[PDB]
Amino acid sequence: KRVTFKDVGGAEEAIEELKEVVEFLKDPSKFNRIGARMPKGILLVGPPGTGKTLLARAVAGEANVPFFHISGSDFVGAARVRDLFAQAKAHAPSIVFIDEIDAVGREQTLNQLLVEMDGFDSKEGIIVMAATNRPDILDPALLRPGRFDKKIVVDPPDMLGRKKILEIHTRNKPLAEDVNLEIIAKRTPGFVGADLENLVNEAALLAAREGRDKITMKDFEEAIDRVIAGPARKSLLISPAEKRIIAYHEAGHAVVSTVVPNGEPVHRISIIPRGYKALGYTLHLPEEDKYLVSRNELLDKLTALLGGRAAEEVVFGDVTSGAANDIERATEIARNMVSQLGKIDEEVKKIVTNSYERAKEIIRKYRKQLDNIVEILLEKETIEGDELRRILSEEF
Amino acid sequence: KRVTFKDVGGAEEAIEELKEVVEFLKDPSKFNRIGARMPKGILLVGPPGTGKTLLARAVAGEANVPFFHISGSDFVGAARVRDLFAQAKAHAPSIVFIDEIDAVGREQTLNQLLVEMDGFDSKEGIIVMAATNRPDILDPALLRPGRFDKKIVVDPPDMLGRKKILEIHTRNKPLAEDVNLEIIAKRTPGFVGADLENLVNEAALLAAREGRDKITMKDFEEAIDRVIAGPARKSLLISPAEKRIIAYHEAGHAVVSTVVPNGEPVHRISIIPRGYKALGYTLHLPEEDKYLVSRNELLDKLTALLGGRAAEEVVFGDVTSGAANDIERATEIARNMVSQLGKIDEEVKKIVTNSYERAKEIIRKYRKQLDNIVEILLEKETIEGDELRRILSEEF
Ligand SMILES: Nc1ncnc2c1ncn2[C@@H]1O[C@H](COP(=O)(O)OP(=O)(O)OP(=O)(O)O)[C@@H](O)[C@H]1O
Ligand SMILES: Nc1ncnc2c1ncn2[C@@H]1O[C@H](COP(=O)(O)OP(=O)(O)OP(=O)(O)O)[C@@H](O)[C@H]1O
Ligand SMILES: [Mg+2]
Ligand SMILES: [Mg+2]
Ligand SMILES: [Zn+2]
Ligand SMILES: [Zn+2]
Repeated sequence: KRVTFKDVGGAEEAIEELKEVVEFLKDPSKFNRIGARMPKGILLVGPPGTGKTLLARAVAGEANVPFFHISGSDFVGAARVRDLFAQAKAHAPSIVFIDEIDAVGREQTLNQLLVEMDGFDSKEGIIVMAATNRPDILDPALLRPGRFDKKIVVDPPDMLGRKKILEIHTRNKPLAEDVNLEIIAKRTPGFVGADLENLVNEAALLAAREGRDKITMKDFEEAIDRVIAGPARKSLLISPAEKRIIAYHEAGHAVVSTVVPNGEPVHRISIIPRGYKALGYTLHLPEEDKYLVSRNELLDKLTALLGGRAAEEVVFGDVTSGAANDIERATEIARNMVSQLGKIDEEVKKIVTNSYERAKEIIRKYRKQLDNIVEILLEKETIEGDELRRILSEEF
Repeated sequence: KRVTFKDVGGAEEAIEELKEVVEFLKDPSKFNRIGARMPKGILLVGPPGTGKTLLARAVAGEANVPFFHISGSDFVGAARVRDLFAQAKAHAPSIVFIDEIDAVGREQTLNQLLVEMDGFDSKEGIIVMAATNRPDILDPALLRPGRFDKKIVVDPPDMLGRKKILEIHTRNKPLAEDVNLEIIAKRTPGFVGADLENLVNEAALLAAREGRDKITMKDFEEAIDRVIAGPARKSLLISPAEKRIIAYHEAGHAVVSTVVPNGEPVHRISIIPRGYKALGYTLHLPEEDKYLVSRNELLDKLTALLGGRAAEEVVFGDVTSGAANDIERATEIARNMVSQLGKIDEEVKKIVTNSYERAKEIIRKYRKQLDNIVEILLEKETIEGDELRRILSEEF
């Protein structure tokens, strides 16, 4: 089946980057006449079920061009790669898609792919795309310049994104007048596009088992309970008890960074992760992103990175998986500070311990402001620039 | 012979799930007009003699449709599979049944089955069913989406279920006025539907050997002794001595989980296993079922899982087969906690040992409450929601 950008919801930022590829594929001549050089390969990274293959298919749908694809789980391998690239050259504008590239990047198959990437002319209108959910185990040879040197991140949907996906999959189904798609969206935090599609099918089965010809609000609410438990369960959602712990963790980062003189501005607070760092990806990039290395700005960065872990210990006396990654990142930052700013393992241990104590004292103070932010975050699920600026000014 | 749902006892939950299949088979048009998608295959799992084939036959009995079946123990194989599916297509609504699928899922026969599953149209009213008692040795290719993606569990009967099965097989037999079917049910813990059917035949043989024309209560009691011992024995039952050990094991889980702050609520206690986890099945599912991973809730889960093993050691100084599986599951949970929460084998060993000591101290205390629950469990064999809530409130 053919799909376009109208079948995708909650991927505005990813779709923005992919518009240039469609323009290049529709008319390569406009890029060549001014010496604009397009990348040879593009990589999509994200959690399973977020719609990476759907975006690749929609890109080919928007620009009416052929679509040659292969899957890395099916891996004779060297000969299959040769056939795919030969077919794409016979048709001037085309797309080559490689799904699950982590399962193949056995040594002979990878070598053939490297030879093919260097052997085709980009000015003919040929692009190569790939997708994976384990970007940190890829062979470093694939990420060198001239081969797969562009990355795009696909994120889980938020409240507004979930409601848009539900409308897409119910546009050809009869619904009653008591169905409220916004209430259903508010009750499925943590779901992805694949879980929402399966939920709609379960609600239709409950109505057909009784011979009715319309889906009611009661069918949707009973479907949620059936997909999260039992011998055949498909989805996981965030319970009210787990939501309080997550709200305190996120609010701890914002409070500490707003107090330290060298802290960075805060633009958004949410219950759902958005950034690639928030998803646990390093992307083969250095941790340091500043031209100058100074002691004062490095200590403030360490203290703000431990704010989420300090809030859990002071309010609950617990520790989660997210707080364990924060302490691991801080330990490697303190290791580079000793060698650049002037027995070694004992010095690194002292730097981390001092910063942790500093963050805890800041949490004990201002404890009234931390509680106020959590209450608002538990009823809206997200606060962003303009509304967040006013809130942060009333407090502090 | 034709059978319906009136010939099945003690399978209410399984029968509830199968009602939708009958409705689909009776009129597929009502499902297609609202875009409801039915599964292609259904799998039945349970211990031998629990009535998996009887349910498959009753499903075809309830909805007057053909019934094409084959057995996996009889396995030319590829040609036999082709014939079965071709026959089912010539008749619009039909059922395809594959018994003992574990004996066939040699490589050519399995490949043909995969091709057939993808080649038929579900909207015509065709469903495929299978059964097995070794679900953990099936080929992973059979459980992928679009082929055998729904599972139903069949459980051994309880006291009330055993009495219903006895009435079904004595409805065409002359009985005396001193026969009490409820007393017979109380004296056969551990029997399945196949054992109860054979018991009724033995009682009739004892009456015919004396020329009588009615079965008495004495015939039933002598039949029990004949089927559990001798050169030709058929059944196994739980003796009074083995019942005390099992009662203490089950009560240990409930006492520990009621004390830990993060423990889960207890809804039912019984001598007969009910869940798929209690039957020793993993079903190819991940052990973790929570969105958030925290240290406090993981330690409480480990302690409550070792409560049954702690009660056996403190009261009897023994260990059973069930307690050996609990320690194996706990070891794999502690292995994922080290990698996610921050020489490795030595750390895993310490986590399990600390939790075991915690459970034993809880058992030593509250030992008076543990004894009280065992006495009630030895005279009713099962306690459930409303009656259990009151009992747990009087204690503790
Ligand atoms: N944003 C979305 N809008 C609408 N449907 C979506 C969206 N994201 C996912 N889906 C649904 O998810 C289904 C499966 O998604 P897709 O095949 O793209 O998975 P994926 O992200 O590649 O997963 P994996 O990592 O497991 O391969 C698609 O059929 C589509 O119906
Ligand atoms: N719930 C029940 N009610 C009545 N009879 C039952 C029940 N369960 C089993 N039986 C009796 O058990 C006999 C054998 O059961 P069945 O053929 O369904 O075995 P099964 O569960 O498929 O066993 P296996 O795993 O050994 O193949 C049936 O003839 C039926 O008389
Ligand atoms: Mg995919
Ligand atoms: Mg059988
Ligand atoms: Zn954090
Ligand atoms: Zn146990």
